[PDB]
Amino acid sequence: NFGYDTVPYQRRRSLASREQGEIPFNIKSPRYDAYYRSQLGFPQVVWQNA
Amino acid sequence: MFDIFTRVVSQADARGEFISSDKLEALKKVVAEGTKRSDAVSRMTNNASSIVTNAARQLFADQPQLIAPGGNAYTNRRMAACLRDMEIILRYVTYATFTGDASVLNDRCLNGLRETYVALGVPGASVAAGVRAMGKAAVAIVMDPAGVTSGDCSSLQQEIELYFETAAKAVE
Amino acid sequence: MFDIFTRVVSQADARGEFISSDKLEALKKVVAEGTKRSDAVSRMTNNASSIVTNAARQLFADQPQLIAPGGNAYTNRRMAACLRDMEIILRYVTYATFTGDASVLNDRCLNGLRETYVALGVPGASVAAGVRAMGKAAVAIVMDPAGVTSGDCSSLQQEIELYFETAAKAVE
Amino acid sequence: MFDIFTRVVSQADARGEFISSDKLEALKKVVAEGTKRSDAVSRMTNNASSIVTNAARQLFADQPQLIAPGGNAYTNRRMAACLRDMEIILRYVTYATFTGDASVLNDRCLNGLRETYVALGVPGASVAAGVRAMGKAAVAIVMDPAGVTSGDCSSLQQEIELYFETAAKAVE
Amino acid sequence: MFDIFTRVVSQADARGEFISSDKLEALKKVVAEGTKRSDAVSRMTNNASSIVTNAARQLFADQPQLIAPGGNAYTNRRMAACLRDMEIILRYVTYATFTGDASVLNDRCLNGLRETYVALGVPGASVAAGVRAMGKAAVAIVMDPAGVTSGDCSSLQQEIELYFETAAKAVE
Amino acid sequence: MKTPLTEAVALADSQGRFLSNTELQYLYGRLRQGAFALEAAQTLTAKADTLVNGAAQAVYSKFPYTTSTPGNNFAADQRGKDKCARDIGYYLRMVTYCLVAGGTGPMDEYLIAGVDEINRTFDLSPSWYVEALKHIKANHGLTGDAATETNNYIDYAINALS
Amino acid sequence: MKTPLTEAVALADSQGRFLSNTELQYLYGRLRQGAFALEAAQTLTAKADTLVNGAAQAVYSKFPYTTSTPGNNFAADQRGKDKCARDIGYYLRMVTYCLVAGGTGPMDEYLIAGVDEINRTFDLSPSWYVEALKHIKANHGLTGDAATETNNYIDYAINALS
Amino acid sequence: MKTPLTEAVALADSQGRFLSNTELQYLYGRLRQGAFALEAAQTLTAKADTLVNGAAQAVYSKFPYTTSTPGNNFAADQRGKDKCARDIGYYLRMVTYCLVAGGTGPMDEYLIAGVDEINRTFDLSPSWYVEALKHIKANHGLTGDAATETNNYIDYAINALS
Amino acid sequence: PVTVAASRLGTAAFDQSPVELRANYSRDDAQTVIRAVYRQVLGNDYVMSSERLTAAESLFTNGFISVRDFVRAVAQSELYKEKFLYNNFQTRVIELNFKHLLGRAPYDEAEVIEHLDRYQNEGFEADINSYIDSAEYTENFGDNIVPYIRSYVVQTGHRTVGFTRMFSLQRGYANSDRAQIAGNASRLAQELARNTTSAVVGPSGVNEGWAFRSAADDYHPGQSLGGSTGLSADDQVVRVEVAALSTPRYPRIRRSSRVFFVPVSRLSQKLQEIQRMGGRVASISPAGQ
Ligand SMILES: CCC1=C(C)/C(=C/C2=NC(=C\c3[nH]c(/C=C4\NC(=O)[C@H](C)[C@H]4CC)c(C)c3CCC(=O)O)/C(CCC(=O)O)=C2C)NC1=O
Ligand SMILES: CCC1=C(C)/C(=C/C2=NC(=C\c3[nH]c(/C=C4\NC(=O)[C@H](C)[C@H]4CC)c(C)c3CCC(=O)O)/C(CCC(=O)O)=C2C)NC1=O
Ligand SMILES: CCC1=C(C)/C(=C/C2=NC(=C\c3[nH]c(/C=C4\NC(=O)[C@H](C)[C@H]4CC)c(C)c3CCC(=O)O)/C(CCC(=O)O)=C2C)NC1=O
Ligand SMILES: CCC1=C(C)/C(=C/C2=NC(=C\c3[nH]c(/C=C4\NC(=O)[C@H](C)[C@H]4CC)c(C)c3CCC(=O)O)/C(CCC(=O)O)=C2C)NC1=O
Ligand SMILES: CCC1=C(C)/C(=C/C2=NC(=C\c3[nH]c(/C=C4\NC(=O)[C@H](C)[C@H]4CC)c(C)c3CCC(=O)O)/C(CCC(=O)O)=C2C)NC1=O
Ligand SMILES: CCC1=C(C)/C(=C/C2=NC(=C\c3[nH]c(/C=C4\NC(=O)[C@H](C)[C@H]4CC)c(C)c3CCC(=O)O)/C(CCC(=O)O)=C2C)NC1=O
Ligand SMILES: CCC1=C(C)/C(=C/C2=NC(=C\c3[nH]c(/C=C4\NC(=O)[C@H](C)[C@H]4CC)c(C)c3CCC(=O)O)/C(CCC(=O)O)=C2C)NC1=O
Ligand SMILES: CCC1=C(C)/C(=C/C2=NC(=C\c3[nH]c(/C=C4\NC(=O)[C@H](C)[C@H]4CC)c(C)c3CCC(=O)O)/C(CCC(=O)O)=C2C)NC1=O
Ligand SMILES: CCC1=C(C)/C(=C/C2=NC(=C\c3[nH]c(/C=C4\NC(=O)[C@H](C)[C@H]4CC)c(C)c3CCC(=O)O)/C(CCC(=O)O)=C2C)NC1=O
Ligand SMILES: CCC1=C(C)/C(=C/C2=NC(=C\c3[nH]c(/C=C4\NC(=O)[C@H](C)[C@H]4CC)c(C)c3CCC(=O)O)/C(CCC(=O)O)=C2C)NC1=O
Ligand SMILES: CCC1=C(C)/C(=C/C2=NC(=C\c3[nH]c(/C=C4\NC(=O)[C@H](C)[C@H]4CC)c(C)c3CCC(=O)O)/C(CCC(=O)O)=C2C)NC1=O
Repeated sequence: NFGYDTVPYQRRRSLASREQGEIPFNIKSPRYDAYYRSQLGFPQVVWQNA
Repeated sequence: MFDIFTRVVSQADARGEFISSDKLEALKKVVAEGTKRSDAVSRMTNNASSIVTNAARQLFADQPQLIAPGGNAYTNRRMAACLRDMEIILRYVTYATFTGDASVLNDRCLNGLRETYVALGVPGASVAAGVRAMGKAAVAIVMDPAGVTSGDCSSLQQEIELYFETAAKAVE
Repeated sequence: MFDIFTRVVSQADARGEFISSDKLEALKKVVAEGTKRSDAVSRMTNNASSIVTNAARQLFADQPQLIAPGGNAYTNRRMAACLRDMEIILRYVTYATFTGDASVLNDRCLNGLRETYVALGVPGASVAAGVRAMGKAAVAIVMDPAGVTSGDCSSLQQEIELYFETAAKAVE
Repeated sequence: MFDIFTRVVSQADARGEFISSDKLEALKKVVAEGTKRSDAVSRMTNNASSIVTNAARQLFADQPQLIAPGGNAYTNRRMAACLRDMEIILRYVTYATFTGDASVLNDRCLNGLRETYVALGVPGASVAAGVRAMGKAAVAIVMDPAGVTSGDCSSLQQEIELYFETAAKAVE
Repeated sequence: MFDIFTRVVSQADARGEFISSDKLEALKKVVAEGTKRSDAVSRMTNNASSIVTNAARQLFADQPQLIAPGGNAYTNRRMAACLRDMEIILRYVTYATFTGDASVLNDRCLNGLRETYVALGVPGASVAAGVRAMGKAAVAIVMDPAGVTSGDCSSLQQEIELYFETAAKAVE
Repeated sequence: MKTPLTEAVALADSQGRFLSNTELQYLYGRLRQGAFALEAAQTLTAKADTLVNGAAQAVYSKFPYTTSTPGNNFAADQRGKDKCARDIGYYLRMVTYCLVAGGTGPMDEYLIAGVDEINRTFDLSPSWYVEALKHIKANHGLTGDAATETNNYIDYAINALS
Repeated sequence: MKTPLTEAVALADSQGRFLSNTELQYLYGRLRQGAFALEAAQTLTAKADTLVNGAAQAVYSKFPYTTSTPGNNFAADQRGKDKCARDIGYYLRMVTYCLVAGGTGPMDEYLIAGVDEINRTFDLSPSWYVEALKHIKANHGLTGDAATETNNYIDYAINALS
Repeated sequence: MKTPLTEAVALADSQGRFLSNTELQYLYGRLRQGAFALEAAQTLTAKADTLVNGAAQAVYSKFPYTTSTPGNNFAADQRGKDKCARDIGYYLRMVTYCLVAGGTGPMDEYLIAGVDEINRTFDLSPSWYVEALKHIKANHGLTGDAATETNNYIDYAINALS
Repeated sequence: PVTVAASRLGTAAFDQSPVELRANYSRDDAQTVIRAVYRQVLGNDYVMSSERLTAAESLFTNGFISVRDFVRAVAQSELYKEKFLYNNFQTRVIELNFKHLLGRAPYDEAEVIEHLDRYQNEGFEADINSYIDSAEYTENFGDNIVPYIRSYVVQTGHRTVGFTRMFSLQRGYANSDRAQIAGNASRLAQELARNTTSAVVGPSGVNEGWAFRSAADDYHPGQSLGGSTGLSADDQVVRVEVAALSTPRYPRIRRSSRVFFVPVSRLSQKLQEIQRMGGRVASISPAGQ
């Protein structure tokens, strides 16, 4: 699909004439998980609710 | 990549001075005839695929050894490869006359056309004659007006003629 | 350059040991059939030029596009060039079957036959078919005895057949 | 890639005519001896790895400078690389005698064997002598029947001998 | 071709200005040690041929596969070719340390040493080790004074060491 | 290049293994095919001129308009008839090579790679060669394993053609 | 690139011999030349601006017409004076390189190869630069072996110039 | 590569002619030579170890000093004896190749091209191998055309060696 | 005088000793030397009898005019201009005159100025005279011997360069010098002014990667910058060149012949990948480290 010289890409994200084809991978996969968020303690809430 | 505006920019940056007034008058002439660039590119892109078939027609009426078995254009796969080669050659001619600079055609065909054609065993003579006949047919469909408002087009004729001879001496 | 004796010498020098006895028995068989090498080389060198004309005859009855104008063998100069190519090809076949080793034909034709034929635009298919027909005619004149004392000649038939197929896959 | 059937097909397509009857008789002979191709390939693939060790045995009894430090086959990594080279060489010999055409061995070893061996500093003499001894041992295990129904096998002997000499003059 | 004086001239002409005073002081140091350039060139040109034989001695004690039949330095003709290669390599080292600039050695050996050695099949490893041992022996005969008036020679030692490493990474 | 020996070699190359017994069975199957495929190619080469001649005449009677209207694909004059008969002769020769090679490789490489593309750019119709191959497979008149192996190759060309 | 070390190397290259003792004497002669040539190049570089300025003014007084008539070679306006003074400065810089290189090679390669040809196609006169070099060799005012070695280089440029 | 068949081929190549009857006579002469040359090479290969052993011992008795003085060419210790015996074995093997090839080509290419040059740069003496070949040509003890053809090759090596 | 893989380099056909014209040559010996002069000066181009110049040739067959002057006569001839001066580029004509008359490839840019400068100053008739009236000419073959390729022997005065530049100049024995892969373009004139040499390739069949030619736009130097710092592998790197890549097709492969730079550790896998593309290997030379 790419070869020697070709930069990779998302192959066939949006099928033609689809309004919403596909989610791009750079958003869909972050570089943390749902697990290192717990190690850092990043969901300290701003307490906007209640 | 390189447009004639960017050609003037690269000359003026290699000199490193501001652009001369007469060169800007030449660019004023260019933007005055940009609609004729549009006229020509539209005309030959309208008829491009039929031009490719007619060029292969004259080539295969001329040299029957290519159709003959053992010939380089003999097989169905290689025949589609031939029409692929001619179609993308005419495509880069249309790119060059749309840009106005031969740098696109040179930098994306001059490099490896001769190389692939000697490495595969492709006879460069047939491609040279075919791109010459294709260029003659392209000038034939570009120059004659069919319901088009009249004007002079000799500079464009010279331009695509130069582009097709650069293609012809590219493949040889 | 390389003879089958010198082939055995070069093998025995690359090993750097004395020659094996069974290889010397093979060479005794070779010098026993050297008169049949003489018989065959004399027979086909007797008829060589007529073989060249008959090979060009079958080639030009087969592919009339070569004689046809615009063809590669069309012009009188190029026609003499064709007969030159076939004559020196059969000459190197006679050299190889006289020496007994294909190294002469390989080292003086394999190198640039394909190269000249793709560089000029020569269709290698016609030369391959022509050297195949020339080899068939050469086996035809070699094998049948005309007032010649009888014997087996299958090894020689295999040898010149191999030489002509090396020529055929040389030009392709 | 190229089989002897496909060899005949490619000749008949380069000529572009139907296949001759005598060539089809030769192919009838080939399919008559296909079981002997099976016999030979099975026999030497049965003993192949021990043949590789015995070839390295005679090579390392012959040339102790390779085992000697500073030699090219000295290190453990390079020793495994040596046995890798010989094993895949015998593997492509088995491929060629299974297919019947030397095109597999040529097109997948002739190209870069000499190239890697001059680029690395590998002495091509040792690989040439080793593939010669390996070919002698391969003929030795193929030809002698052990509980096998009797028959002639001289054509197969000639075939694998030719394959091993093409390997030997491949590496040189 | 290029001397260190002409090196300074070519730098000062590429800048296009007059030569700096400190560079002229460096040239005053150079002409102060020109007699030591004479001392070293005379010393190693006195012993040059024996150095070539001792380098071939250590090479052929080290790698007996070269003397071994099938080796690249095996034959008498190729052995004389080896001694020719080493002699002219040491000759260009003497040229470079006489001139003071490596441009002579580079421009008359760097270009085609690697090229000939990969094209012939010459193992570049043996020539690299041989020119390294030859350079060690050359420093050994240059540095030690035998009835010579004493002085420091570390800059010359660095210079011929650099010249021999440029030769070593030339052939590789 | 669909040859069961070479496909077996390509498989064992991709595995990186030596020759297995699967390949020995593959060779057995290839010999079993060839033992009638060669004689079938022989009688096809004997019949070939009458086959292509009847096939061309049958396609001309099958569609009268290609003889009728002046066009560039169609056989208005005799040169188009020559090119048409050359094409069906090419087809039958590919069938013979496909038979003698033991697989669809000569067919695949020499026809199937770009046939619909040249039919598109020349405005040909593949159904002409479809009904031509139907006339050939009706005309060869053979029996046995060789007949249906050839018929299998012919309808493979038909299916890939349409 | 007339450098006695490199000329010796080119000689021994053409002979194919190792370094001979003739080349050792050649190196001795080059050191003997350089031992005053470097100091002479130093004082020339010190004097160079006054040298080219006096040489330009002396050539302008030497021929009044090049200042007088409007022409393309001549210095009618000040740009021609700039190009003229650039040329004599080029000349004196070549003299310094010629001195420091030990031979006529910088002079030869950088001036002598096509000087009369550009004088022909530009309609210059070499006698202008001749009398300029005469003023320079009168103006440097040195003594000793270095003075006459420089004077030898200067009259070599004069002889090859005319 | 002095082989009368290949020399005939090189001649007819230089002439550009086909095979002439001179070459047929050349082939006849080569067969006439080989018809005893092969059997002579056979008995030489049978005798070869005793030949090189007696030749080495005879050269050692022929000059006692190469055994005596410690030197680099000479056989002071046993490694020099090994290299010496390797050299005479090389010589006799070249003689056998020279015999079986029908010409002096294996001798020429493999010895004669640079033998005196390596004898010069290693300070060997060719007379050692001369008297070695004299002992070999005295020791082979053959009769007939094969004996004198081998003797001709041996004294050719002697003449080109000295 | 190569004798190892002499088959591979194509110089095995040029093995023979040069031809020498005797003091009283016969008519047939004359004709052999004339055929040798025609073959060497026109570069194995065969000649028709209408372009045979039999008149100038008969004067040579007398002996009043020397062999070297006959070489001058064929180079002064109009056919040599029409075959070589006329179709080729003038720098390429200088390149051809180095092979045809001196017998070797040019060594630097100084010789191509000297002959271009001479062409503009005095003409092709004078330029040819300057090739033949040379010390480098007269040493190797004074009056009697034909020109012949001397580049394969060091000859006490070859720079390294001419050995490898000659294989760009001539291919094989069968190849006619008018007729090469590049055709009109000059191989060496790119190589001269950068002072660089391309890898030696042998001619076809014996080597099947002959098809590879370096692109004019892309230099692809041999060393590749740092023993592969950027390729990030510990082992040394070799240059690899492929001839064709035809299996991959048009959308996958833009140009058939390319140069790869690989470490030896990944060499085996890339070679297998090239063979999977059906590509045959031209040259492989050690690159760096
Ligand atoms: C692609 C959809 C599209 C088209 C076709 C287009 C055409 C176009 N061609 C034009 C002018 C023109 N075009 C031409 C070109 C030609 N006349 C000739 O006689 C030659 C045969 C031919 C040149 C090959 C000339 C001569 C003029 C008028 C004067 C001039 O500008 O040179 C103009 C300027 C005013 C006009 O004439 O309408 C337009 C808009 N614009 C578009 O957006
Ligand atoms: C050039 C002038 C010239 C010729 C012709 C020549 C021929 C020649 N061919 C000979 C033998 C022979 N030559 C042949 C060869 C053949 N017989 C066949 O049936 C095949 C058709 C053909 C091989 C292609 C055979 C079979 C023998 C005898 C037994 C043998 O040696 O194989 C012999 C040995 C004794 C004899 O039969 O006379 C001579 C002298 N010598 C010469 O100087
Ligand atoms: C891999 C599992 C497997 C094996 C072994 C196999 C073997 C095999 N070898 C056979 C024939 C044969 N195979 C040979 C081969 C040989 N005989 C010799 O004397 C030579 C030493 C040797 C050749 C190197 C011969 C001569 C025949 C019988 C006649 C012939 O077909 O040539 C046959 C035909 C009938 C028979 O003899 O059984 C079979 C089935 N088939 C298989 O599926
Ligand atoms: C070729 C015929 C010839 C020779 C030999 C020659 C030699 C020579 N070497 C000299 C100086 C010298 N040469 C050396 C060089 C060395 N001393 C060492 O300790 C090192 C081992 C060696 C450098 C590799 C030194 C150190 C001096 C004196 C101080 C100096 O100039 O560095 C001098 C200056 C005065 C003198 O010492 O005699 C001469 C003339 N001139 C000639 O025409
Ligand atoms: C080995 C397999 C193979 C095949 C089959 C093949 C076919 C083939 N048929 C072609 C054209 C053609 N084919 C036809 C055929 C027809 N028009 C008719 O009346 C008939 C219905 C039909 C007969 C089948 C015509 C008329 C042309 C030329 C189109 C035109 O003249 O512009 C062309 C274009 C080149 C040319 O002839 O002029 C190819 C490549 N090539 C191959 O390599
Ligand atoms: C490193 C050695 C070197 C030298 C010497 C050199 C000289 C040189 N002087 C030139 C022109 C010139 N030279 C002059 C000089 C003069 N007219 C006068 O009034 C004076 C008498 C004389 C002052 C010497 C003039 C006026 C031009 C420009 C000619 C014109 O304007 O058309 C040109 C032509 C290019 C140009 O300036 O516009 C060159 C190349 N080039 C070199 O590379
Ligand atoms: C195929 C033909 C062929 C021959 C003949 C040949 C000879 C040959 N003998 C050599 C050395 C030698 N040759 C000798 C020989 C002798 N000193 C003695 O005591 C004896 C009188 C004499 C025995 C003949 C010695 C001692 C050396 C090594 C010189 C030394 O040790 O430095 C060398 C230098 C490389 C080396 O061994 O170490 C070569 C190339 N090479 C060839 O390719
Ligand atoms: C002036 C600069 C210059 C250099 C350096 C040069 C080298 C050069 N070395 C060569 C050969 C050679 N070089 C060697 C080298 C060796 N033997 C080995 O096995 C070792 C690895 C190494 C020992 C030192 C050998 C054996 C040959 C002959 C190769 C052959 O016969 O093909 C050749 C081939 C021509 C010949 O046969 O003599 C050239 C042109 N040429 C030049 O113009
Ligand atoms: C000693 C080994 C050797 C060989 C074999 C060789 C071949 C060779 N064949 C050539 C030409 C040729 N070869 C042919 C061949 C053919 N005509 C066709 O169309 C057919 C496909 C084939 C008929 C047999 C033709 C027409 C030319 C002339 C090409 C041209 O005019 O450009 C040329 C170009 C030079 C010339 O014009 O004569 C060479 C050098 N040269 C050698 O040195
Ligand atoms: C974007 C710029 C660009 C161009 C122009 C290009 C050309 C190109 N043309 C090719 C083949 C081809 N080109 C031809 C050409 C011809 N048939 C003949 O016989 C005639 C002489 C000529 C008819 C026009 C043929 C037959 C092939 C297939 C060669 C083969 O099968 O090996 C190939 C080999 C790959 C393939 O099989 O498709 C490339 C890469 N590639 C590029 O990236
Ligand atoms: C499928 C076809 C194919 C072949 C045949 C092939 C060979 C091949 N052999 C290699 C190495 C080698 N080959 C040898 C060979 C030997 N050792 C010696 O000294 C003897 C002369 C010989 C013993 C048999 C050695 C030692 C190496 C390792 C070289 C090194 O470490 O640089 C390498 C370098 C990569 C590695 O380190 O493994 C390749 C790519 N590659 C392929 O893709």
